[PDB]
Amino acid sequence: NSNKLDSKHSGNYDYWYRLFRKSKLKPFERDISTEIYQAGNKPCKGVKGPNCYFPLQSYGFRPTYGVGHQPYRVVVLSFELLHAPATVCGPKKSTNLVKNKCVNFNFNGLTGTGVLTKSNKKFLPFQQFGRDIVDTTDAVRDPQT
Amino acid sequence: TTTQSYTNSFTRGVYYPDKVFRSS
Amino acid sequence: KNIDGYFKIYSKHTPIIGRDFPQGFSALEPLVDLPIGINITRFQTLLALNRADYYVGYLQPRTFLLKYNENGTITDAVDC
Ligand SMILES: *[C@@H]1O[C@H](CO)[C@@H](O)[C@H](O)[C@H]1NC(C)=O
Ligand SMILES: *[C@@H]1O[C@H](CO)[C@@H](O)[C@H](O)[C@H]1NC(C)=O
Ligand SMILES: *[C@@H]1O[C@H](CO)[C@@H](O)[C@H](O)[C@H]1NC(C)=O
Repeated sequence: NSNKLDSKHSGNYDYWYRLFRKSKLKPFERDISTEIYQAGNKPCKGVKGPNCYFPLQSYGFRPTYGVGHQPYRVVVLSFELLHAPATVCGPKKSTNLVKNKCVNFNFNGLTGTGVLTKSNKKFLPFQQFGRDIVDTTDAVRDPQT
Repeated sequence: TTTQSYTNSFTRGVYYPDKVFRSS
Repeated sequence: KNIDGYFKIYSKHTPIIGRDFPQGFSALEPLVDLPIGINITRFQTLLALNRADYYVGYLQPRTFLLKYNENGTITDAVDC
């Protein structure tokens, strides 16, 4: 509910909304247009009152209405959870290290078990993982250290 | 303009397939 | 390369020797990786302004053996 930013003294008629459209609205469609709705058979766009109505009306907001008339602030989120290269993801949580101890590690999605400690490798800057001759994960670079 | 000369690549154009450290 | 999108670029800068295209081994290191995911069938180059280059090759899926240095770099590779 936003009754502070959309309400001041002496009223406010800033917002607009359309009760009159030629048809229904297709999914995710914007129809910003000022076309007077036809009534009967008149092509009237000069007549303003009867049988020729403006397509959009106002959302005149004041600090004193009922709850059903308050200027609610609505934000809708649409996601695309399909087979596609992921771009936006959640806040993955990081933790401590605790070296020289058997610890379950989940390094940047590489999950396993073992004991981790300092090394004297020669990792190149682009390098992220480590392995051996038999292709088993040997060394991992700390993503936050 | 440009020329369409043909040469031999010899041994060249080798990149790291992955980012996994390997030694010996 | 554009394998499953995920555009790949690898670069390496060598000051070269008296010749132009050498034989001495030179590894190629990645720089960036981002999901382009668009059709890529044509390729063109851009030039500069001013008042023996652009050697272009193509890749095929082959099997390779690479000798990894003790430091992790690449010292010698052999085609199969
Ligand atoms: C990780 O981010 C924190 C928060 O800004 C910063 O203090 C720290 O130096 C960063 N470390 C690395 C390795 O980026
Ligand atoms: C490829 O180059 C080698 C020698 O540089 C030779 O096989 C021939 O000149 C070229 N092959 C062509 C142009 O089909
Ligand atoms: C473009 O790529 C898509 C999949 O990435 C493929 O289905 C389509 O046939 C391609 N169109 C071309 C190569 O003209």
